[PDB]
Amino acid sequence: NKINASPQAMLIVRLAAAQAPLHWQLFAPGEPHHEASGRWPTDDASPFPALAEQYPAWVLIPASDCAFHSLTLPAGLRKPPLQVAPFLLEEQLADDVEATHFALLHRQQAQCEIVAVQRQKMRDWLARCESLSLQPLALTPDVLALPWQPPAWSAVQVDEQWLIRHQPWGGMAAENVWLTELLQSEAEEHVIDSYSPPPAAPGVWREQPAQTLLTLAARHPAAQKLSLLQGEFAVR
Amino acid sequence: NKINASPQAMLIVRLAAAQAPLHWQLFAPGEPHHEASGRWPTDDASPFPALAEQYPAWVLIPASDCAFHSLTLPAGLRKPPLQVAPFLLEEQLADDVEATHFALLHRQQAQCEIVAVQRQKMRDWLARCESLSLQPLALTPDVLALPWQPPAWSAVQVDEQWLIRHQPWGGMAAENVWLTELLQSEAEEHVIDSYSPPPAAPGVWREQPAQTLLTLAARHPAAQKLSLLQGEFAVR
Repeated sequence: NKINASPQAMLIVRLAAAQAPLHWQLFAPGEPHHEASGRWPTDDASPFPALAEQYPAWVLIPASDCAFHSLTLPAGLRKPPLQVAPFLLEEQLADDVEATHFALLHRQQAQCEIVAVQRQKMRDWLARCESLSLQPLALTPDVLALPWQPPAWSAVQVDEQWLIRHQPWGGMAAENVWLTELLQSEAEEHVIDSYSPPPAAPGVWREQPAQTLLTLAARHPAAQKLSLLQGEFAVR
Repeated sequence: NKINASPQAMLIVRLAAAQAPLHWQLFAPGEPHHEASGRWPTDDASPFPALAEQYPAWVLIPASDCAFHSLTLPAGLRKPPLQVAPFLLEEQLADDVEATHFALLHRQQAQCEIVAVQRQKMRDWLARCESLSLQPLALTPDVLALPWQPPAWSAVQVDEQWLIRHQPWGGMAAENVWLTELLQSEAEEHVIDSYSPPPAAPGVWREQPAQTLLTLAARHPAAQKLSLLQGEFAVR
């Protein structure tokens, strides 16, 4: 009965610091530049500016700039999750509540999973998109584009930094040297499917045939549903 | 293991003739105007123009303006489905191939399901969206927003016209008087789940608790994946 609609062609882009060139890759099965990839800016005569005018963009941002939280909606309280979040999560925010953007990832009755990020970061990422003529269809924490095949976790490297997907609605970002501390600051050891060569770290690392983050994202379009484009950032 | 991401808030709009006011409804669970609806233009002091600036839009267009076709990609031919479509389907088009827009809905190896529509209609619908500040996230034939719960078909009325979803990748649009002919121009009789009061027509019509088209669409966000925003219409 599944419709199994044919996947949407798109330009997948990962943004991080404004100072660094972004990563991009085209997902357009059957089309001439399918799987083309690159960086921007660059001195190469890149097709990126043309692709930005021809395809919608799925934008990934760094999980290191996000915070993932669970919360319980108080019994009898009829306020929506994103109004409850700033009040309940205030003690877990580095920034003032007014300086923080919240997005809802999942809800099961009273239990909500959210992502918090600085409003200024949202503004700067979206300004960069506009300056590049990128039309974002979703804005997703990068770690949430990784496969979720529990009970194993997933991992990949992007610019030496490890992205580790350890739960359905969150993940971690770590420098190679933190893994021992992070993976053993955690309660127990785990099994990790690694899409980059495994590091010497705690846990059972299973080396998968290597794939880049943007390739993993292209194979996981459902992850587009996990998006920070909510509330004041719902639409340009 | 399912992520079951929380559904995206959006403005659902159905466009038809430029001369007719569109239908709109807000899908924004927990927010103040959730399920608000109306027409545009109107002399009511409608929230529509503000909603268009605050939420992305899912735009539905009439199935009566679309044609749904199956095709088989020739063996050994490496051309993409949307390049093969105009050549194979030429004899089934009312308009010249050059005047026709094609979109891919589904592919299973050599078998493809497409939708064909006049390029001018696409231009006019998208121009109307731009004039109204609607930012379309998808553009879907209305009949494809109906439930697909086989082996039964689905049906609902919109402005007296019946929309009947009879296959996973297509549907029909009919005036009340054509149903006898259409439902008995068909091979056999069928079971039809009707979200409007059933008409006196062939088949077994099962009256469901009544729902409007836009309400049915709001409950079926997966249908956003069935979209005419491909090729030259992939992005504004």
